[PDB]
Amino acid sequence: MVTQLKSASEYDSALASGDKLVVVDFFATWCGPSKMIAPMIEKFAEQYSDAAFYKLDVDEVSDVAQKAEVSSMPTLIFYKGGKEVTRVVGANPAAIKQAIASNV
Amino acid sequence: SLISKTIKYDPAKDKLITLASGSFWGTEHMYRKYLNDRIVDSKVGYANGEDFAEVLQVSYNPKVITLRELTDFFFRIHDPTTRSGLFAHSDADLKELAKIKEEWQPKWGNKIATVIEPIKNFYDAEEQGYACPTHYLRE
Repeated sequence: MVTQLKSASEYDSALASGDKLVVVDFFATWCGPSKMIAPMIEKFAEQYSDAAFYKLDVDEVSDVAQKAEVSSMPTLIFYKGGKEVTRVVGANPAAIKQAIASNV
Repeated sequence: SLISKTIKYDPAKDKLITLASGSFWGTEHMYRKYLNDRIVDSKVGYANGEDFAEVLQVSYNPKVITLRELTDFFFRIHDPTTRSGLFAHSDADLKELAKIKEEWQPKWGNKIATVIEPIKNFYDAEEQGYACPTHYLRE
């Protein structure tokens, strides 16, 4: 499962995780590419147990989106220790999978 | 053709403008959410400037809405400093779009990279496209 973040509060207390990798899908419901990356991140969430996967609607929580400087969807951001390690912009599932594997 | 084969369009009453804001998902989402009552028809496709851009083609009645209003909207819905294009269907409209861009320059810190060109081609199923830039109404 991929847990949706609903406010800046939920987002912050999801970064406070420890060594466990935190993956966040910044998405838009109108955006085609963003919409079609969803089932792919669901599968990676199933395959990579040691990583906590989240999704955030950029229209819903614009403050987090702007603060993480997301200007395109999808943007998958990777966090370890409450800090950004890397990101993948655009709907390339193979690229996203690599970033997961390379980070836990 | 420079006109989509599916669009509602009357040459004796209507006009056309072809808009690229970086993703036709965003371009369609924005015009259909705010100006759907004021446009004739709207079709997503790929436009060529006189390499295809993802675009929305807007058919409209000048006595209902002007190009100026449609373009003012365009510069509010996406970030044109950064993929961003306006494709004119007449030479009169080309010079008006350029005028509008000039007027919008100070508000965007004079960094508008929007391309203004005559329309060269338009398709629908011509069968990047990896991501949509952020689309929302700026204030």
